[PDB]
Amino acid sequence: KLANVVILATGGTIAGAGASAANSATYQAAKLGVDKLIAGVPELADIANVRGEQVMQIASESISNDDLLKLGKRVAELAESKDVDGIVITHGTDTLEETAFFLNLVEKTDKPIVVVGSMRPGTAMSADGMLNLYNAVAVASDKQSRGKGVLVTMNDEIQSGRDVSKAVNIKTEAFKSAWGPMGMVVEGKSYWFRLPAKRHTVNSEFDIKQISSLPQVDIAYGYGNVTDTAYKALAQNGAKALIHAGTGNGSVSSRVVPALQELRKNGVQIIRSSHVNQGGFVLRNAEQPDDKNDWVVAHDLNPQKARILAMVAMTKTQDSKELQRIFWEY
Amino acid sequence: KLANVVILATGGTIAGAGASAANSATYQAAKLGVDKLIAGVPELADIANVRGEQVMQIASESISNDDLLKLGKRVAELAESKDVDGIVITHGTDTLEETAFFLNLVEKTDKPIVVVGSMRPGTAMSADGMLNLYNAVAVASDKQSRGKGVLVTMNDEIQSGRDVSKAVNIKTEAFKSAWGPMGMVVEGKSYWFRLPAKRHTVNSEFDIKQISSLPQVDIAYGYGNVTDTAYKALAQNGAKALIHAGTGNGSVSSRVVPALQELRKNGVQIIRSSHVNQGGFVLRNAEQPDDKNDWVVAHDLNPQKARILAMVAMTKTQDSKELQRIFWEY
Amino acid sequence: KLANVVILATGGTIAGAGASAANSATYQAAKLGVDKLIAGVPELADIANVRGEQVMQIASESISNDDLLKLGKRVAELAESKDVDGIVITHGTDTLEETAFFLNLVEKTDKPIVVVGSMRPGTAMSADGMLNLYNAVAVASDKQSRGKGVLVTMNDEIQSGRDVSKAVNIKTEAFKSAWGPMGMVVEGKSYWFRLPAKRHTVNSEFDIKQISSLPQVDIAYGYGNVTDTAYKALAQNGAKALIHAGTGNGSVSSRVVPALQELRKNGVQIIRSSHVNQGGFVLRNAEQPDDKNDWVVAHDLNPQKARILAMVAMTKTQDSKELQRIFWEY
Amino acid sequence: KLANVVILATGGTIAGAGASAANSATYQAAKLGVDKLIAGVPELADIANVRGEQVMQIASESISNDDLLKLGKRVAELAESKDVDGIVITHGTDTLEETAFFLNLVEKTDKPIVVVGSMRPGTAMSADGMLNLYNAVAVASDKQSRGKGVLVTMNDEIQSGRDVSKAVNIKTEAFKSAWGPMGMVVEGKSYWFRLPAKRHTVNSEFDIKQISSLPQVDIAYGYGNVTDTAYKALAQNGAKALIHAGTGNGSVSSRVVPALQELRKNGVQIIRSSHVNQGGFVLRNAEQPDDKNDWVVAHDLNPQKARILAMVAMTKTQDSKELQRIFWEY
Repeated sequence: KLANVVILATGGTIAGAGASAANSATYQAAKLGVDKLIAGVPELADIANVRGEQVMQIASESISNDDLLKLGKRVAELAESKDVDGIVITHGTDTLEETAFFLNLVEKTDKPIVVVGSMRPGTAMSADGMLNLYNAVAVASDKQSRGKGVLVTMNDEIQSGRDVSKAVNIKTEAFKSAWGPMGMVVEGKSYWFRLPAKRHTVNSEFDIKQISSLPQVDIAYGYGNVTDTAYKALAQNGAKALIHAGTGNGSVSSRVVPALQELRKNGVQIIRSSHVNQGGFVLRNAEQPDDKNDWVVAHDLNPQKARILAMVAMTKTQDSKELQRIFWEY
Repeated sequence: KLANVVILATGGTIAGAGASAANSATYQAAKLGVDKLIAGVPELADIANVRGEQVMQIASESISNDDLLKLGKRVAELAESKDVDGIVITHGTDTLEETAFFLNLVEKTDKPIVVVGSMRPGTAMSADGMLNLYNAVAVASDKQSRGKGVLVTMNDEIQSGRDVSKAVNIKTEAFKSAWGPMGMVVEGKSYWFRLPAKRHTVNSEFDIKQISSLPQVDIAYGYGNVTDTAYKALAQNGAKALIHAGTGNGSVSSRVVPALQELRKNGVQIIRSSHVNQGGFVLRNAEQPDDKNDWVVAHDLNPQKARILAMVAMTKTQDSKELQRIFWEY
Repeated sequence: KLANVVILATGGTIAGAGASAANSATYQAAKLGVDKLIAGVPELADIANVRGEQVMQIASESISNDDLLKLGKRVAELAESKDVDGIVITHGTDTLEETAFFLNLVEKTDKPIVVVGSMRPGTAMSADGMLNLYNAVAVASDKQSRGKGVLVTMNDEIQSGRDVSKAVNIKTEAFKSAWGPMGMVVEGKSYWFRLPAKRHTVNSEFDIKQISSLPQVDIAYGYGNVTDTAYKALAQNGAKALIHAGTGNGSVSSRVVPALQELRKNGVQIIRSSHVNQGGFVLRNAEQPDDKNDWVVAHDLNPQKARILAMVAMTKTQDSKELQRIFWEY
Repeated sequence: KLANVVILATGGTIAGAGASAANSATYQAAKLGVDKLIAGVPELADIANVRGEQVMQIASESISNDDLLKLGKRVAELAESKDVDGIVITHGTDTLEETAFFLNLVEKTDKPIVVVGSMRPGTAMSADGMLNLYNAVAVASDKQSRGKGVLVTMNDEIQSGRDVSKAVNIKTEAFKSAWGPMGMVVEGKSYWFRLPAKRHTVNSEFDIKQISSLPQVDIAYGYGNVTDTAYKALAQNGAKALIHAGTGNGSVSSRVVPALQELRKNGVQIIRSSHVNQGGFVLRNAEQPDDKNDWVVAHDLNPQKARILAMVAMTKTQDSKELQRIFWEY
């Protein structure tokens, strides 16, 4: 008996088209409906009972918080159904890593949730999307996937939705984690080498069923001669937390520290992330006196991931010590 | 006869101190004077005739354009001296990559220029600074380094100052290039495997000797639910170019495109970079219609590198086609 | 109330000495006794109650099966002692990955076992051994290390002894896993990101206490124009299994297949590994008909790791199906 | 207008076929003839005037020295023709890296030579071979390729034939170099970032036009408890040089040193390579006294590359000092 998998389509390159077969990089995203994606991979019927829903049809660089809530809530309804064994979400690659981490935090289900895209449109020579979709459905239909948290199945890899990131442009090996792939998927079969250590899905303190709005969180970049301008402007326009994408170990310019102190006193959470994204993490109290300033370090999380965690966390708490525990457990 | 090498100290972890030998990650930067650094490595006298100058004493996260120009002008004066064969700059790691690329663009000399730092302070157990500085002096004294552009000598590697970046936090292998190390330095000897392809130093059309001050350039991040606020605020407070650190292939939110069109119409250069920094590059006319909008793509350059090239380039031209040529040649 | 950690010294570069501080790569291994190593890191007193035993004093490229067994039996005795909370083994880097996998398979304990070396001798500028040994003792004394299997703590990383390998020559970042580091160790503290998925230590079917001597297993290389000569010679001088370090996916030359069929018919196990060691795995029945020939694939395990597992597996079974199961579970 | 490109087919996965579309890893190699290969990519006619020759039809794991010589001599004949601008060789991936280095050493032409394969057969879902072949023909027709030495064009990359290696099994990003890709190929266009440093093609002292036979060279592996058996057997069966694939920095067991000394006195060249293939190199006189023993180190070259260079080099010299020079220049 085959697993019941639902594919939730959101758009992306995987649903895209280029003018010619040699257009692997210049294309229009989000053109094909979910039923055309499914019919494009007839071998899906060999591995699962598949049906599709069009949740939205967007280029993922323009995704909104409202899109995330709509998708999170539809994933929760499907996961609660006895007729659903696994869920695949087809997604643009640009913000795939943000959606995957979001769902990893707010979906309290051990049913497999797989997020997948492609780096080339389905019209291109050697398009990667067909096999990525096949692999996603294979992983969503595998008992081995239960309880593993949200997964991403590109480039024959099983990556954790927590810490996989789009790290390489153009190439099909775009998605990498500092902590490695957890497995590989080859000819429909899953091979596992690592397990998640961080809190996710069924062991998460967050639940999409209790979230009807997300706090506004924005991101400012650190660099030589940076000023406090972007930090102040983002807060003046409603940011409840600022993710600092610092140089090095979340380092803050002497030009910017005084603004961040004023902003924290005014209730803006200050979360130190970095643009040093291949490995390591940001250490509390090392580059800045986080205890004295009541700031938070983002640990290993890149700025756009730290934004996702901060927004979900701030649905429940504004206690900077609780936010720091969250950044250490998820 | 030994080469004459001048060490220009600017501060950094390499000049830093922690409370104990176990403090490899929690330290105070820019505590030690250049004569103490040099005395810390008595083996330097075996490979070169070294002297030191204290140009500044900063944590590199707080570097300014004024600091870049002071260093750049001092490097120029020493490069013009018949008494100088090579130059080493000791620098904090957080913005080392920005200074190294700046010097690569504006120093019209074939004399070796090496930028070096340490990931651990010199007080730490297994501190990396001593052998990194030894290696920097060895490479700056090597005839094989002439004409290779600015080099970075950490982790026993010879990296190009153009495209090396701080990519891994905490670990001594922090500095990586998408295009690989060009060589290694072991037991004072240099071993080469690749040469630079891009324009630098003697073949650059730019010269520090004509630059009195640099154009203001700022960087805004792209992520889910990003708005145009940072972009507009940075331009309102003097930015002559904005580096867009986009998702994926320099992608721009539909919420942000109209602001960037209006800023370009009002004379602000719009340069599409990305936070996808491990490999690939941003392709002109793929994610956005750069020709229609008169925008520029940053090619493979990460945001902070793209800011440095934009500043130097804009001392010569306001023509977006010329800027694009420069982003494809340097 | 500090953990009791025993350091078992076996030699290596970490116990080595070079002629001068600039000799990071040219040195004599296995010169310093364990008490000098310990006394070289006085900070060890802050984190554990440490004592040293000299098990052997070798360059690890010359390790024998007799040496492995001697170390494995002494590790078992110490693990069984109420007075020992954790075990550190100082080792040459060349075969560290072999010893670490061996102990992971045969030590039926959840007490931390850490194997550590250095890429530079302790006489070198910026020697890595001091912080590597401090980190090893910190990890061996950490409650988070219990039940995680054998760990390798170099370059500030917590690597699984199963699949970490010496992958980079010269540099301190020598040890890598295809499946990523599991964690990091910074300023004595362990930060975890992944858990092991494969069988080890307390959940292993193997136990050093029943092993009197290991079976002879040898390795032969695959390359253009390779012949059957090495395979036949190693079997003629005692090999009970042959690890084939094939090109690609364990591929075998048409000039070698007949010899390996004859060797299997005569009772020699044939295990297909590869020299493609940065990622992926060898797939059963893909490049060769393993079912028809009664051969075994080594999965993701490199040749020298596959040898270790074959030796341990063959103390229990001669059944090629059971050997394949073992290659898929460990 | 268009370049004249000749495709020399040798077999491999790129010419392979599997049972179904989801057979990406289980296929039969070397099934499709060159004229079907070319007809499978109708877009080639947009970028070049292409014609095909079937040079051989083999699984590359079974390649012989006679095969290399036949291919090398055909390439020379086509290079010398005014009607050929560029050459593409379709090849199995298992020994692609060996053929690419061989042609880099012996083809004294500045005309582009590109070697290309695929990791999935052309019958498979999301097969990589079509775009790989398009890119190879694009690179072979590009003026930027002239004088760059032999290139390998997989995974959107331009890799040097010298030091690209099959490093990852299964995945399309299989081919990696320690020293980085030199460029990328995207939508038919070549983007360069590095140049070669080592001797090749027109600056090679070697020429296929003067080579009618290749000395027999074989490879033995180093590991724990290794003996001299494989070394002695390989030399007894005609090896004129032995590539030692050592642990670490080409290290040799104390149980193998005396055999290698006796073999060197008997005229067998001893070349120390390693199975440490992700970075670094084997340093002369470090792990063994190469001057005293008259041995050679393979520098950064992996064992199968070192075999190719030794075979070519020993067409000209058996002076160990000249061979070492060649291992330091090529």
